[PDB]
Amino acid sequence: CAFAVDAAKAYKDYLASGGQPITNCVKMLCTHTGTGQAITVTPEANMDQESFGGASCCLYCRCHIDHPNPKGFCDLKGKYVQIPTTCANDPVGFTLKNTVCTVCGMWKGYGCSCDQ
Amino acid sequence: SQAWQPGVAMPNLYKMQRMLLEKCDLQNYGDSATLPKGIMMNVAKYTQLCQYLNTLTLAVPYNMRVIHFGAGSDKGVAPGTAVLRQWLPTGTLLVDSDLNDFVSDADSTLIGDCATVHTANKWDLIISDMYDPKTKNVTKENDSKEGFFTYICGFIQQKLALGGSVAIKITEHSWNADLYKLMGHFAWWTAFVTNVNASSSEAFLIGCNYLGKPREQIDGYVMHANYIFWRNTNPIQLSSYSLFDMSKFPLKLRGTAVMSLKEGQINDMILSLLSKGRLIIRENNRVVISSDVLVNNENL
Ligand SMILES: C[n+]1cn([C@@H]2O[C@H](COP(=O)(O)OP(=O)(O)OP(=O)(O)OC[C@H]3O[C@@H](n4cnc5c(N)ncnc54)[C@H](O)[C@@H]3O)[C@@H](O)[C@H]2O)c2nc(N)[nH]c(=O)c21
Ligand SMILES: N#Cc1cn([C@@H]2O[C@H](CO)[C@@H](O)[C@H]2O)c2ncnc(N)c12
Ligand SMILES: [Zn+2]
Ligand SMILES: [Zn+2]
Repeated sequence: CAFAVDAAKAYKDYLASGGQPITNCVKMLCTHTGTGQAITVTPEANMDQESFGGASCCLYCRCHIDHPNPKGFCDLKGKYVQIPTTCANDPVGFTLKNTVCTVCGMWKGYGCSCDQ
Repeated sequence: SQAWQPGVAMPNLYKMQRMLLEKCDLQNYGDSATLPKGIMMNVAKYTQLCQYLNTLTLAVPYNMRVIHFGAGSDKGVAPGTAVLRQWLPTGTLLVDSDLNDFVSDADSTLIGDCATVHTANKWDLIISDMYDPKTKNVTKENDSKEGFFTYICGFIQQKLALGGSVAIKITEHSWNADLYKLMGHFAWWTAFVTNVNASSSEAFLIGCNYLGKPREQIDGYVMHANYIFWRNTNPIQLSSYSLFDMSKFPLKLRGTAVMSLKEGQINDMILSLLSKGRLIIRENNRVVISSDVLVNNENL
């Protein structure tokens, strides 16, 4: 039996169909002079970012579903996630769709300059 | 002036009065602060609480242990915990808890009545934001409330390290006389009102550096009356000003010494170190917690 709920795809499809993004992600007060790295132990938003409590931005945490990992570990819980201000209306969608550069810790496409 | 502070602490002279309890009547009751864009009240409030705690002699050891009661929200997240974890040194052990299920950034979360929460470890900081919604059903004289306040008082007396501190939320009608009495078992104490919630009778009763014995005898019914008298005669203007400067927000890692000591060894020099935020007394074993689970079979 290969059956598995695909919550990521479900939310991506829901958004594409015009659904309102998940809300009540926990935005933090911060200096907005941080490193701008994607996922950090303390808020690190730069001037172009908002910092959020990580658990509240995790689709799996918020939906009470298993994390897609054999360990079931969460890369957001207990940390802070930096979200481009232009995408801060849907932090859960942003974290789901985007990827962190393993080299510089910036979001690929939203601060990673490794490929330039 | 007060509007640029994170909040207002009850002045010492009001603590020294002998007031009778009156109804609380705030001139700005019902007014709401203007918060920064997209910032929740719960984040602003806890940010201001922590900004004020930064001005006190808190003990901040390595592998500090913090427990946070009443941490869930009707949204199913834990904004307060997120602020505490931001404030506290990275690596601080943070446990939170609430009657209702929620998802949290804490290292461990227990769901259930606080009375179901157990641990044999002692804690360096206890935060409580618990409030019984039925407190709103005011049908009689405003007497000392029990419920979770009974738990919190026992938790402080049994599981708070010497040198540790507390911040326990109260309101006009959500208060407990024994909790005020226990404020006199700390080197210092106050009732702190956040400027973002200045239109509420809420305050955080803060006990700074626990001594394990009364330094001062406090009558809790009188002290609550004194608190309401202060609030009734000192309007606080709503302010969010302090939220905009977070450059000094992080709690400084003092690396406070942790020692285990027998009750006979707590001399006046030890008590002095405790009173200055320079010492924590407790075991430093692994931290273990649990939630009591009631078993029953409802079939037939
Ligand atoms: C101080 N006060 C109390 N009352 C009356 O007494 C009752 C109980 O008074 P209280 O102890 O609840 O105090 P207060 O109203 O100041 O509390 P507030 O609603 O601001 O709540 C404070 C915090 O408690 C928590 N809280 C309140 N309600 C809930 C809830 N339903 N669920 C979870 N948390 C809650 C929230 O964190 C909130 O910020 C009030 O519901 C009101 O009829 C007042 N009436 C006037 N006209 N002027 C006042 O100044 C006044
Ligand atoms: N009475 C009572 C309690 C209230 N709360 C919580 O205070 C939080 C206030 O925002 C809320 O989320 C609530 O669920 C309690 N949590 C544990 N044990 C309790 N006995 C209580
Ligand atoms: Zn998660
Ligand atoms: Zn990169």
